Amino acid sequence: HTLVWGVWVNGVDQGDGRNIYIRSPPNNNPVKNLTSPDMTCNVDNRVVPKSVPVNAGDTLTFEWYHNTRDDDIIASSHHGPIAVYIAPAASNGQGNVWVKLFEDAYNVTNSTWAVDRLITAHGQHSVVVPHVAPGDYLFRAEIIALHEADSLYSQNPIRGAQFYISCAQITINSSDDSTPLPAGVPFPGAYTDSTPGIQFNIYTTPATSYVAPPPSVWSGALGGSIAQVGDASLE
Ligand SMILES: OC[C@H]1O[C@@H](O[C@H]2[C@H](O)[C@@H](O)[C@H](O[C@H]3[C@H](O)[C@@H](O)[C@H](O[C@H]4[C@H](O)[C@@H](O)[C@H](O)O[C@@H]4CO)O[C@@H]3CO)O[C@@H]2CO)[C@H](O)[C@@H](O)[C@@H]1O
Ligand SMILES: [Cl-]
Ligand SMILES: [Cl-]
Ligand SMILES: [Cl-]
Ligand SMILES: [Cl-]
Ligand SMILES: [Cl-]
Ligand SMILES: [Cl-]
Ligand SMILES: [Cl-]
Ligand SMILES: [Cl-]
Ligand SMILES: [Cl-]
Ligand SMILES: [Cl-]
Ligand SMILES: [Cl-]
Ligand SMILES: [Cl-]
Ligand SMILES: [Cl-]
Ligand SMILES: [Cl-]
Ligand SMILES: [Cl-]
Ligand SMILES: [Cl-]
Ligand SMILES: [Cl-]
Ligand SMILES: [Cl-]
Ligand SMILES: [Cl-]
Ligand SMILES: [Cu+2]
Repeated sequence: HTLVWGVWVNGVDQGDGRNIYIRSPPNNNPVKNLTSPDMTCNVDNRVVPKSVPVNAGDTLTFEWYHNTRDDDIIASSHHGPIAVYIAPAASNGQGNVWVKLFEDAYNVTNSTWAVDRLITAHGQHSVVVPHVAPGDYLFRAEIIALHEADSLYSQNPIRGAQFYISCAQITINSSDDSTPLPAGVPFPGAYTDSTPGIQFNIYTTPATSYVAPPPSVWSGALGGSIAQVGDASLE
């Protein structure tokens, strides 16, 4: 159970984005139905009044929270991966449009899930804004909690992989467009009952065997991190 509070740009807090530049749902409950229209941008996908200005190469940091800013972020039971996707805003997230910029799942080197490191990072994870065409974009940040994922939701609706999905409205101003954004995958549709990484038993299957759901990270992606970029409590 987690939500995005807002974003940072080059380590500068853009301030509370909820219902402003984030297409905030009404609560922190997960999406679980893989075929739901709610897979695109969660249950209340509409244009919000603001879009955060960025340039290609900027560090764009998403900041999550559970109940209040810079709290426990997400229950520690909610082990799983984190991804970030981009689509042109004109699509409203419809069609074959989502391109993956970032994936982190289970890190063998430090024996931790992305969500574990998200909590340590005070809810902050970043991407480098890619060299796509200037314009308006949706950045879809997705946490998959796998603590009940041994079942398919389609078999047992009380269980299933949990998707915490947040779409931020970002405007890319300066960009050399050296990596034009290609077509991507649809949400809903990219994840199905048979997709690797959706049905996974964290209790009995080693995390060193976990493969996050495709698609793979785009060749044009510039990278990211899970790391605290700013101190919320210095406000
Ligand atoms: O054993 C089951 C499973 O539970 C996981 O814990 C989940 C709970 O199942 C879930 O019910 C709980 O939901 C909370 C949510 O986290 C809170 O953010 C929300 O708070 C409300 C509050 O109740 C209202 O009074 C107020 O106005 O709004 C806030 C929202 O800011 O309350 C909901 C409803 O209870 O979330 C838990 C995860 O955080 C365990 O983690 C897991 O290990 C277990 O397997
Ligand atoms: Cl839960
Ligand atoms: Cl700057
Ligand atoms: Cl809801
Ligand atoms: Cl709900
Ligand atoms: Cl916890
Ligand atoms: Cl197409
Ligand atoms: Cl390990
Ligand atoms: Cl950190
Ligand atoms: Cl242009
Ligand atoms: Cl099942
Ligand atoms: Cl482009
Ligand atoms: Cl382009
Ligand atoms: Cl293409
Ligand atoms: Cl696979
Ligand atoms: Cl990948
Ligand atoms: Cl690619
Ligand atoms: Cl790609
Ligand atoms: Cl490329
Ligand atoms: Cl910091
Ligand atoms: Cu939860």
